[PDB]
Amino acid sequence: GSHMRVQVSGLSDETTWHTLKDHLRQAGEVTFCKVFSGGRAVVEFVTPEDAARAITELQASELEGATLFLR
Repeated sequence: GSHMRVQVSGLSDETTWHTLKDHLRQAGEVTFCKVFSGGRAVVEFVTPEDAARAITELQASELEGATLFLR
């Protein structure tokens, strides 16, 4: 499922998983969304297309005042 997986960095201190999930629903359906230390998270989407759309169209987007980096 690596093709469906996106690594997120740059989250604000206050941002939790469901908020990130809602942000990324702009790109597609989210099947895994967990927040980790240092403003980071790992997300998986239903399809590789959704992951591609997130990286393509949501790169450096602001969430709760913080710019996200996607890879």
